[PDB]
Amino acid sequence: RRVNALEQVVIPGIRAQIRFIQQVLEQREREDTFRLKRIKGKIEAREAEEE
Amino acid sequence: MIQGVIQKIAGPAVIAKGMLGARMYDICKVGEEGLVGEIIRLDGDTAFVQVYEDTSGLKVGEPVVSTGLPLAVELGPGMLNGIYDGIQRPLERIREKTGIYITRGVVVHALDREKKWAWTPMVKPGDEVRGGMVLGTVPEFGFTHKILVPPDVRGRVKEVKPAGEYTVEEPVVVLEDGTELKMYHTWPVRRARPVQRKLDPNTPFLTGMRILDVLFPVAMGGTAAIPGPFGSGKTVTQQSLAKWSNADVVVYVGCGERGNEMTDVLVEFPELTDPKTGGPLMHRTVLIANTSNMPVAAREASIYVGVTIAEYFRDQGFSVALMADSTSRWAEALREISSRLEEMPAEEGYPPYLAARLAAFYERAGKVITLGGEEGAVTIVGAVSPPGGDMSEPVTQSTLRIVGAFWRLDASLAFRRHFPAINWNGSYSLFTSALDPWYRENVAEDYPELRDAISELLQREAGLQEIVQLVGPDALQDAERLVIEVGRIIREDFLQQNAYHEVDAYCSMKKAYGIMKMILAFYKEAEAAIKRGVSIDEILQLPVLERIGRARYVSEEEFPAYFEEAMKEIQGAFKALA
Amino acid sequence: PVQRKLDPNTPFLTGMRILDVLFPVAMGGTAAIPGPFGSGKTVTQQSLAKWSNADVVVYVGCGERGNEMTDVLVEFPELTDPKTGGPLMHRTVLIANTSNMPVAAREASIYVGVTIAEYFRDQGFSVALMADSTSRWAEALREISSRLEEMPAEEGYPPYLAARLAAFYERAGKVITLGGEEGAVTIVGAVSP
Amino acid sequence: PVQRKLDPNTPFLTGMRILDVLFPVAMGGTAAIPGPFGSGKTVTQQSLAKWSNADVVVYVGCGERGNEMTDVLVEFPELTDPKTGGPLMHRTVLIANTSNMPVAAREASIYVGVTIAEYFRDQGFSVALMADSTSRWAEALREISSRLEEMPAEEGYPPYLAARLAAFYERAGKVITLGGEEGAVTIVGAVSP
Amino acid sequence: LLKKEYTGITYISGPLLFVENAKDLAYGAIVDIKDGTGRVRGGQVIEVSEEYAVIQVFEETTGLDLATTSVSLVEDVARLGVSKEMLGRRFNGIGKPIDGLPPITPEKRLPITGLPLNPVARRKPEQFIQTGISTIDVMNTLVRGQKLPIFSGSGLPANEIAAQIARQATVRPDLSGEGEKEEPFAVVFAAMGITQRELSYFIQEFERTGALSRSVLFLNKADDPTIERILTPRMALTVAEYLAFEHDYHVLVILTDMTNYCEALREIGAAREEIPGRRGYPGYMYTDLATIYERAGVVEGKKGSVTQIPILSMP
Amino acid sequence: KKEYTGITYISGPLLFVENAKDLAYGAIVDIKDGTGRVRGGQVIEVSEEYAVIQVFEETTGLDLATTSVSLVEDVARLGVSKEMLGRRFNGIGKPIDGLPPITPEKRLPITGLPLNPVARRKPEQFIQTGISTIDVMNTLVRGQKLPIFSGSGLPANEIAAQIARQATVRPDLSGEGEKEEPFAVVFAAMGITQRELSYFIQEFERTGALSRSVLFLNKADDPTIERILTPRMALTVAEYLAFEHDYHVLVILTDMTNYCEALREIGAAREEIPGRRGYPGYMYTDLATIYERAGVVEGKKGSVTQIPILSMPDDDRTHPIPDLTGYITEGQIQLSRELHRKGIYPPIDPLPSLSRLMNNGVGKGKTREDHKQVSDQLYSAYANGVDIRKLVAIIGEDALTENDRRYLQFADAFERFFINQGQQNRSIEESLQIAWALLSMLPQGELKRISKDHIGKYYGQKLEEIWGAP
Ligand SMILES: Nc1ncnc2c1ncn2[C@@H]1O[C@H](COP(=O)(O)OP(=O)(O)OP(=O)(O)O)[C@@H](O)[C@H]1O
Ligand SMILES: Nc1ncnc2c1ncn2[C@@H]1O[C@H](COP(=O)(O)OP(=O)(O)OP(=O)(O)O)[C@@H](O)[C@H]1O
Ligand SMILES: Nc1ncnc2c1ncn2[C@@H]1O[C@H](COP(=O)(O)OP(=O)(O)O)[C@@H](O)[C@H]1O
Ligand SMILES: [Mg+2]
Ligand SMILES: [Mg+2]
Ligand SMILES: [Mg+2]
Repeated sequence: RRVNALEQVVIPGIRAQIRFIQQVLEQREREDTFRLKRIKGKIEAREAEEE
Repeated sequence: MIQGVIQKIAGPAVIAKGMLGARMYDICKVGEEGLVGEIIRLDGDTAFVQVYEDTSGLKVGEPVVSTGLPLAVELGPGMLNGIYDGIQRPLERIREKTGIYITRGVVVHALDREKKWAWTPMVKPGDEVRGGMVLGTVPEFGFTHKILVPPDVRGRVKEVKPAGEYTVEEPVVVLEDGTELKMYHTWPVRRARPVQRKLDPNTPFLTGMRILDVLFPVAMGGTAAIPGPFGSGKTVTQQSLAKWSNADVVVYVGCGERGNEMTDVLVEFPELTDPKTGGPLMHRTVLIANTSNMPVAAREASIYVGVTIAEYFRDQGFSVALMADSTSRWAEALREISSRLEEMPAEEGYPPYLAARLAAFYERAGKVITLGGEEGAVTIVGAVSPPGGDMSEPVTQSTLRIVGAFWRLDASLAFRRHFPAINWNGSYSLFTSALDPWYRENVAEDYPELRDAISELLQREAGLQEIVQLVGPDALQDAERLVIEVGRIIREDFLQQNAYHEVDAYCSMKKAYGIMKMILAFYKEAEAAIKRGVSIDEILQLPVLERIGRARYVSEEEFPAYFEEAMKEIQGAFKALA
Repeated sequence: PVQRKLDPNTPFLTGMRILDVLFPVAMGGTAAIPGPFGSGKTVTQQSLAKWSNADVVVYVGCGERGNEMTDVLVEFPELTDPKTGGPLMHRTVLIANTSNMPVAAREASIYVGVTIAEYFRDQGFSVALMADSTSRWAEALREISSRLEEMPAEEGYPPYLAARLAAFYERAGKVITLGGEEGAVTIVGAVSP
Repeated sequence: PVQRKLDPNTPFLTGMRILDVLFPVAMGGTAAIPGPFGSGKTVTQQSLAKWSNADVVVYVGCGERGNEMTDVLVEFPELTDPKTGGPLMHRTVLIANTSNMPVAAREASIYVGVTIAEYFRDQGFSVALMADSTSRWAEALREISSRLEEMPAEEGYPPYLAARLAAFYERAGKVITLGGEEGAVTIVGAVSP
Repeated sequence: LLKKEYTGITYISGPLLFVENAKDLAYGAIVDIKDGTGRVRGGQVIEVSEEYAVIQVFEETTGLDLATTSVSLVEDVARLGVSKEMLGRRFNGIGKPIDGLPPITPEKRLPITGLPLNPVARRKPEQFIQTGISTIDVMNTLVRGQKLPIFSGSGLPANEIAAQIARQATVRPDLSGEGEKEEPFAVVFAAMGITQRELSYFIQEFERTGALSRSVLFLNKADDPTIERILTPRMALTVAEYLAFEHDYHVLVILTDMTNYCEALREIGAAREEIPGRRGYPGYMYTDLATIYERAGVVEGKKGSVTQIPILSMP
Repeated sequence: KKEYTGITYISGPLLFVENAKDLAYGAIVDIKDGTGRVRGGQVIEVSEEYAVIQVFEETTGLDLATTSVSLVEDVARLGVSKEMLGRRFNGIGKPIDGLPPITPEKRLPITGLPLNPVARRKPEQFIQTGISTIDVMNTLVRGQKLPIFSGSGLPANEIAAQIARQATVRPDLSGEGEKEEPFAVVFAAMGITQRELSYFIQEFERTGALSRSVLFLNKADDPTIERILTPRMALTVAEYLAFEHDYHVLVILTDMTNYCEALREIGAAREEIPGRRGYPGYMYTDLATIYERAGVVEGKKGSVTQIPILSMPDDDRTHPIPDLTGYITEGQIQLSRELHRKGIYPPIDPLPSLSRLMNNGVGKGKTREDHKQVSDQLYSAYANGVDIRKLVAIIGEDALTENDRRYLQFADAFERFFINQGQQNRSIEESLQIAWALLSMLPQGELKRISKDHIGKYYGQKLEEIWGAP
């Protein structure tokens, strides 16, 4: 009973939690990349005001 | 062509000015040293050129010259027995003229310009020519290299050179329009070659490996993938496919692997022999080799060159098998290239167009009717290496959506010295239905039913693992111990193979059919004797059982007498002593 | 404008046992009902529209299916309201903006519905307002902010989303109108996470 | 400048059992104590200031509360030096920069503390340097780089943060001074992730 | 009408090119791009201003240059020619035949985007459809005018279920009474990102059954340019709406895989530098998906209907 | 000669100079100010209007009125000779041992050229390191790239010093004995502290190991561009020695994590968009340009062997730095914190360790013929014993069978004697003898992986030899 309980309840919940945390971290990384791209564009556009 | 000068250098990115007229994705020779690169963005009078190699030492004001063509390969005689990099540079001639180091700015040609060939014309003046027709034939090792008109050229024949010795650079046929046709032509590596019509695959790709071509077959022109965690026997299987398959031409592609692994394949291949002819194996193979430190553009474009060469050899009318090794490395190179272009990633840092590229690579396979009116086929087998063995990795997910066969490996069977270590539960094939008429018309009329019966017997063994995991393997009843024993026999004498023995490396379909018949007959007679009542230890001791084990090592032309002898022996022992 | 606001002290009878006994809502309160797809938000809101004791019901179909509005338009004239005995559609006002309509009109529909509900409050009636989805309004705000190229806060949403949501929900409550009468507005908004 | 460096062969006794037994720190070494809020970094560093065997103790309150500096200012004159026998405040130098004080002075506080600690090393003493939090230094650097409009590194910090952190920790060590004497500086730095 | 050409190309990068002096280019129009070799590509205006217009290209931009390239105007609104004789034909997902038959003659030219249906003009879907599958018709019965998707897996037989439903779909006008009449039926089939093997299997099943005589196929292969995957379901729904609401046909629309459509939408959106959503997909994917599924239903005062059965696989 | 004075912008580590189109990209410059100090710089962008220079160290005293810039060298070069054996360098070639600089036989660029894949040959000869868990179970072959994985507190530096101090070739096992083989060690340390520097200097000076070694030592407070340049200089010296004087060099890189962090800082300073987890997108290629300079060349007698050492940031094998190193290198050696906390040095865990080129180096003619089967049997027996030891604590020792207790004794005897060797230097014969002594505690017939000819020759020896001084 203990073996079946572990293999049928405990492991899949931990796997789902791991997947959820990975998705959240990846989304935050993508948002950071977008922000850095925007401010790089701003920096490049600043120098072109008067050449 | 368009000439320009350097305006700004920043790492691999170079901005050139005065390049009005240059075209997108052209190939440019940057600087006085001769470095090459693509054009990725046009802007006013300037052009953004991204150099492949190191740009250290360059200066502002150096000339930039555009070749006027995109990335392409030279297709013609001399590609066989050759070793090439990701952008079709012959490595043997580079070593001969430079040494042990590959210096930047080296200039070589894909085809040797000084070797003479015996030209045999097959046309006369006044003939009409369209794309794909045959101009003439040229002997090359064991083949007749058909000289083909490029697919984009049509017209009328004006003058034909007579039979003699010429190089690839000399025209052999000149059209009335003024077009001069040589022995070779160039084709962009990113654009597919045209065909008359794609056919339906119904003939098997004889791998020679028993489990593959019996349980999970792949047809001619089909596609297959073979993933696996770390060392599971991938390289041995692909080189066994290279040796023992029925493909006329083999194209091996190494996408950015370790240097010692490239050394292994570059040294061991020139010693093997072709089973079809008895000559060297390299007389029918083309090798594309890239190490990890080679430029990322060549590693990214490595697979397209190989698939273009395979399409050319298909267009000549042959049957080609293309082995792409570790497409995950190609995906990593693609990710790096996308990272250098500042693109927003998707999934685990991959570009959002990965599935489109993987579909574009795998869709080129298939059995077609060529433009010259002949049959041809390209078969693709691509190895994948997920990082942790997880099959949810995006490259594996994208590959699984399009492959017709899926051979999954694991090192657990490698622990037990069980080779090939194919998971017979997780693997599957979608070519089983279409290949059955060929099997029944050419191997045996009862091959599919027997194969399904053996698959069911293998399935019945797996369902008892929930009993043997708690109760010991000896405390079972007769009807379960018998199927467990026959499953062990099947695993250790039919789903196991070695390729270092002469009479076992290449397994014909009749041989496998005979072994399967012996196993099924043994199981049926054992079950019938168990019905009559007998001790099961006697079943695990009878001497006829060893003939199943010793049916693997009979010679292929010696097999039928052995099979009949076993079929008459088995009827004797089980009726009297049981 | 209003004169004063009063403490809510009479229940809003919805006709459902679990919502009336265990988790009640008053005559000037606000309620939120979030759930995944197929949970039953729309059925609950339509049952509230059918069976509640409010005098006037204003239903705001912000960014949802068109069949859910046709069902209301067809079945309501054949039903009877609980307190006057007339047709059920004679006390209902529908604001419909389906999912395939222009996106920028989703934001205006909420304000139009809440303004109409406030107008009926000033006459002394008790008005119940049902917003079918506020996440679609949030999506429209995100689209507008993306067109304006503003820096997002979280999940692409503009940083002023909470202020807009608080300004919408604060219009509910039991008041004493400028004419000296008593009125009430209750807001039940559904969230689709 | 110094003359030469020396191997660490003498413990820095802190009076705490787990630190002095299981995880020793030498006289010229460095240590770090990170943890969340309310875990005991400030109490540990104050105990190190009270009970260690250092001749001079320099305490740097980079971006922390003012109540703790008031506690140090009040309690320390009433205590006794373990080895000198006099008041404990006669061997301590405090450098204070609270959280409401201006942001740009935190790096100056860190550098002033480490320079004073280096000065007391040149006279032949063994000095202990306590940094209350080095994360506020990085936060100040991020705040300044926000106005500089630089290209930030990971988590918004400037790219040169690691060089500054390395250059701060390398000043510690057991040296031979220019005058021929022998002194050492030991650095303990708390991190607030 | 006589054509007008622009040569003021000032910037090409990736899938975007900028055209100078493009005042008379309408928003969302369809353009034709020609280069020095005479090859013609497709494109759509996505942003227009006083200084330049921005055009995204339907395929790869190789071979383009700022000297010889010219851009012409095809039409201000993308339209498709439709006719009743399309029953039994095959198309590639852009409107061109692939069975080798001569092209059809357009009865009408309709906008492929469509228009939203007035909620007043709708009516309640109230007719049962017999699918021939027991677990559907009893517990999850399909009503004429419903959009009922199928949530599949990565190794589950969804295509076979769809083919069986398309073979066995009937109207059964006996039990609720209805008209008790022989009623026309049609099936519009659209496939996005399909492979060669599945294409052969689908055409073989349709030919062996005999249901091809009352069907229209919009088949888009996986090697086609990705824009043709985007426009594929819109043309199928345009044809279905035309048939149902101008000829009283009860059409059935089957969409083979929406996952390929979503991945193509993400790839297109990432090339225009837009803020991503939950898993890198664009934030407006709800509206884009809604503009497809909302074109089904029934209309008060008319006899026809549209029923959609999309098939998608859960990763 | 010529000097540029048109400085127009100074901020952080960068400065802009106008009218500097004569400067080649990637060149090395000198920055001189009014106070007489001279700083070095490297050009990272060249344009028609200005050029961008990244400055080594800080930019404290600079100003826009008196600063001047002069070119030094177009391509970064290193002057090499055979006198470098026994010298210490700071990472850019400057001596730091107080000895005068060498006279260069040649000057070579530090950026490498790729080896032609058709010019390499298969590795077939092993290197004796003196550590049993490496020499027997995870044998190191000449021409192999074998990384070592460690944690924050594990003794990686001590292991590196011991391996550099003890390693040698064994020609006497190679056929009839061959002859004298030149051997050398190239030691490159990046981002080390003062304590590690003093420890390394003392260790290499206290036994004469400095007489055959070259040291490239870059400190933690040194400029980061020197940390970038250090491994390329070390590999340039190694390649020159190996392929011009037939040496058998052994390159040890102390911390690749510091190199990766310096690469991240350099990429951030040049305004490049990072890739996964903030690391640069070209980290794979940059790491490949360092690892793939090792190997053995057909037609030559020399070789290059690399032992990279990297610390996993959170003991996570999914971090990009351990992940990318696995794809390029052949195998790994993993240190275990459990064996370290249990008092066992060196704390090498054999179960997660792997060498992928071991089968080409073991066997007769180059070592003893019983190498592979002994290693396999040891691995299997240890794998059984570690699980039996965990089952014991639940079910008790009396509930076991006899072979279970035999394996239980074998596991801890193995851990106590084979691994925990301390500062010993064991030849391959000593390690094989100890391995056969440990296997003798197992009964005959339990050794399934060993042929009976070896069992009839080596079985049955007592363990009390190493017991004299463990
Ligand atoms: N109170 C109820 N009694 C009976 N059936 C119910 C009830 N609530 C929901 N259902 C059933 O569940 C379904 C849920 O549909 P509904 O439109 O209410 O869901 P939803 O959560 O609003 O969905 P969506 O997010 O897709 O708009 C109903 O169609 C009905 O079949
Ligand atoms: N060694 C100790 N003995 C007894 N109590 C302790 C000890 N260390 C901490 N505490 C208790 O825990 C509390 C932790 O507060 P403290 O000021 O030490 O936190 P901190 O980790 O320095 O946090 P901050 O990030 O706010 O500076 C103390 O106020 C005290 O009540
Ligand atoms: N058909 C076979 N016959 C004999 N040996 C095999 C066969 N298949 C696999 N092996 C063994 O499996 C091992 C796997 O080696 P390799 O292919 O290098 O692994 P990988 O390529 O997965 O890292 C080989 O040493 C080989 O001896
Ligand atoms: Mg392999
Ligand atoms: Mg709803
Ligand atoms: Mg505190």
